[PDB]
Amino acid sequence: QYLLPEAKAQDSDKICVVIDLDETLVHSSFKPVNNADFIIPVEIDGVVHQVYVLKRPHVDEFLQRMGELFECVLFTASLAKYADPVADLLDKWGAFRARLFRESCVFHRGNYVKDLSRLGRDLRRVLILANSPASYVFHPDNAVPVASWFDNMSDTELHDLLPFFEQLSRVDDVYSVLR
Ligand SMILES: [Mg+2]
Repeated sequence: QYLLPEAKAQDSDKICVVIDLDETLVHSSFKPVNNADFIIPVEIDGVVHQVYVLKRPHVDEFLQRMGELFECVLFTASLAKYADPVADLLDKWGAFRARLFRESCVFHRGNYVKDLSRLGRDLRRVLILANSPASYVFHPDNAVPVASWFDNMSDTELHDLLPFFEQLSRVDDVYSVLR
């Protein structure tokens, strides 16, 4: 059985975008951060440690617009206990139609790979937004690369990518643009 259910009626017409979390939409740390966007208590082996979460600039406008344009899916190599709470707080618009975590990845040569063929979507209408090439080794032609983000508060990358996504939201085959 495939990773995603059948697309709901308002989604099946649209391109699927699988979206990366860490260093794509946010940067998270165990090391304390003073003006954090949010903080998640996470249990590692019976001990609760605080995860300090920074929101990449323009992420609200990015997720709002992407949820209109696409069937958005969160696909992260991190674990649900960290990533769910993060998504709950990040996703104000119901942009993420589904969530996928580390167990859904494939560990290949030391790296967690998002394997798009397991999705249940026609690959001509699947895109992946990620910050490290290794997460899409199997599907480089489906990828929209993004720089790894940590704390650069004048980064504009998510905002600057939107017109490109406007374009892709409308094509029939994504390989026609990502040749
Ligand atoms: Mg990442």
